[PDB]
Amino acid sequence: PLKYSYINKCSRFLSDDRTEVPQLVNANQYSPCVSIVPSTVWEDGDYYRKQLSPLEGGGWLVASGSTVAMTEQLQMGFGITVQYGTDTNSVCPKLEFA
Amino acid sequence: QVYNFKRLVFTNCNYNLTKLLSLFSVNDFTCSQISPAAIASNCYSSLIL
Amino acid sequence: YVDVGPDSVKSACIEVDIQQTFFDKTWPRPIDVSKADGIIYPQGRTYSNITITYQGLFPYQGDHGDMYVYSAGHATGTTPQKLFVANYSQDVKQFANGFVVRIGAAANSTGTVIISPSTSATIRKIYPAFMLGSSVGNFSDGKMGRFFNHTLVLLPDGCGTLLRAFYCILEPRSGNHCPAGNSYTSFATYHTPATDCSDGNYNRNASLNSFKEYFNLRNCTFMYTYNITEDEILEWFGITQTAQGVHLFSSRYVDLYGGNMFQFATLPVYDTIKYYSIIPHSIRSIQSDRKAWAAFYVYKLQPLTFLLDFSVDGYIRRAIDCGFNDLSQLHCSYESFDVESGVYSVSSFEAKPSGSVVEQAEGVECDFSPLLSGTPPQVYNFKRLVFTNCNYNLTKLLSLFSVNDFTCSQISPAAIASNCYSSLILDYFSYPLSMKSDLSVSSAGPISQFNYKQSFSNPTCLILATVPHNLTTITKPLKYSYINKCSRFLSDDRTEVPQLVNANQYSPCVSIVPSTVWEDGDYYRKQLSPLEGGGWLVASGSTVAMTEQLQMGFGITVQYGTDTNSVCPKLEFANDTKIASQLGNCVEYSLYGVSGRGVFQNCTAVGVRQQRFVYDAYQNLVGYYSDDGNYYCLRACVSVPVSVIYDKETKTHATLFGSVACEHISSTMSQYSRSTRSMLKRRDSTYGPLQTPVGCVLGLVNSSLFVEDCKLPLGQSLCALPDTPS
Repeated sequence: PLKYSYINKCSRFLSDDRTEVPQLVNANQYSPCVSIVPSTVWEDGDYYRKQLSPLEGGGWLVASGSTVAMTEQLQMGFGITVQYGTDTNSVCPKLEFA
Repeated sequence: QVYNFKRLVFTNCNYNLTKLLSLFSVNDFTCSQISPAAIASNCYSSLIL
Repeated sequence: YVDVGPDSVKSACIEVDIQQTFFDKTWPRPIDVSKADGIIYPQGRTYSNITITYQGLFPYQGDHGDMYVYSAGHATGTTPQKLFVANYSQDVKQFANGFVVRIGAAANSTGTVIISPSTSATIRKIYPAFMLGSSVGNFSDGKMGRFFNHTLVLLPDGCGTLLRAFYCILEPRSGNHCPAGNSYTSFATYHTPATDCSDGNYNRNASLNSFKEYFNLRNCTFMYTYNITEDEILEWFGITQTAQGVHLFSSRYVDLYGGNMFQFATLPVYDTIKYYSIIPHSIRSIQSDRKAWAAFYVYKLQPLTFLLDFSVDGYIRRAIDCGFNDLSQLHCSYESFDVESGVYSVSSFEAKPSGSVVEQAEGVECDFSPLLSGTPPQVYNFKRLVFTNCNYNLTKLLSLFSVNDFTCSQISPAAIASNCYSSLILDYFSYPLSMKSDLSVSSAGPISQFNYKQSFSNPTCLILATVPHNLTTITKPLKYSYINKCSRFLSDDRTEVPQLVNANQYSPCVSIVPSTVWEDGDYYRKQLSPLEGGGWLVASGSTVAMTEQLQMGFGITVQYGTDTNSVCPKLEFANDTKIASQLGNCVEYSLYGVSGRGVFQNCTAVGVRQQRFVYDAYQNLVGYYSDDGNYYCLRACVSVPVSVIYDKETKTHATLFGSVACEHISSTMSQYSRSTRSMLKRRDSTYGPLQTPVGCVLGLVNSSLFVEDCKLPLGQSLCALPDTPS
């Protein structure tokens, strides 16, 4: 990546300009704020906004982010989850039945 | 980026995760609610990465 | 990306006319839960003929569904004509944990054409088309239902034997009657039987190509297809979504006759669906060859639990929605479809909510009265009032002057009045309207240069206004004045350094200039001490003639607390219903942070007075002294216990509301204890409440007979009787 980046804020402003609604990410779901945030954060502490649709009652989407310097070797992470079942268990370790 | 995740759903297929382990140096391995050996040996309705 | 094939070459489309008044029909189809209608089979397991409880997503038993009817388009003579369709493209719904549908329920029967219904054509099964996605919005002509980024498309192609699924980005077309064009009305799709579906060559791409005529495919990431065969029998289909992706269900592959749904397929897309719509479609057949189409239904899934009557072949043949009525609740408590006769308790009515009652300290106000008397200061001499922790109404404050300039920076002028802040600060001074061109934080004028400035670190405002003839305590300066120079001569008596006024601060030159400037162009000088580095303070000023009514200017700044915003525009029920007290039913409340739901009443007073909250040994709020000096008592809110009478021989029932008495009992309740009260209306639609010594009942009848043992005795001498033998 040109820089490693992350969103360090995700909330929506209330339409009355006095309060704000936080938006923590839901498990196994993209944060709603991704719709406004750029594929990378151009500068540390950048923030973005989008007006909410009238179907949402108005107010503004808000998000902000931060970056980390690129490194000699790429660094990455993984998340693993599994799902239990009975006759749906077709994912398996390679097997030998000899 | 941390808000852009790629996902792979795995069904109907066979695996050997140690082949994947050879491809990277692991600097952090932690599994919740399951031993790491077991998750490698367990068979599942799905595997998600 | 996926090889969907080429874009149709023409940008042109067939015009879509909305004919929606033709499609109003009343043909409801409530779920027959005892036939297992709409039941999705459990995942991955099967069972014996033993009845078991189960939890999963299912439709409510009482839902009649949403109905949609597909129809032929306009045609005349021997040829096609511009389309006549329903307004279904605008029906966006929020997604709500999936849905199920009925297809072919009206097969092997007759109806009408709908769009030209006088022909009375027979009706046949048709497969539905749908669009799903994470966002919706306006089309460029303001039309409803445009979707964004990638969406699901569920489209049958040609005859009902071919089905396709897509995940792609739609692109609008600029052609006549198409989505980027300004001749667009609404999106629709079509099929043409004249060349489509030949018996030696079914047209596999037919409906997709008519879809392509309104939207270009771009960036497509999935396509799938399925094989179906024709069958006039009714089918069930549906959708769910999980973190493993979207799943598809049908009764067709496994249970053609019983109708139980099974998970036919799954999809790789796990992107959240927030919205749902149905795509309108039409037949392009010749006017005398048109055929009417069968009714189609939609029901939404819910997190319910059910009894399921498995067959020895594992099909669910019967089911009980536990929450649909209290008889169904009784069945779920015994896990069976045949509960023994008896009198049984059922859950109580919750009573009902009522609007809130709140009491808190009032009269905050904000010291703003100094502005109404004496002579206001010259603009360089402006006076400031700081306000924290207090209540205000600036729009009331500003009705004391006619405002000839209401502007602000980094806040709208309306918003600063309604916004709460950690502090509110007001500056005021006399100011002629003739100088108004020079009053801005950005102004080039001498007022911004030397007299008054506001920081750009806080929202600020500037107000010009004049005094009403009824503010006689306000008085005016002999002339309006301002400083038009402020600099210090450098100690070498040739170099000079200007002193522009500091934000939110008096100019240094105010120390030499008189409280008013006696004449235009007056100037003053002050020698400076060696501690100052020497030099001379120098300043000058200018004036404007006094006027019939005083003219004034104001400055406002605010600080928003991160969590310290104690200054707010609180009003004492201005423009409000006045919920200081209600007397009243079960109104929810907040008394200085004490809260709950309950009823207050005007009763005697017990001590100790001024403790406000009266409690019992269990710390229950017994009652309350209000700020009106009256003691009210709090009784919370009574609920209504209910029990039912179940006669297993006749398979009928009746209900006892007991102690509630028939004075609160009515044909319908606004309480409530269960999903429906229609279980009693089965007979109660023709009867009123019956008050008894034990308590009000429904469906009981006054027979005044004498019976030794009715088995279903209600206690006392008030036993009810079952009907006679068949």
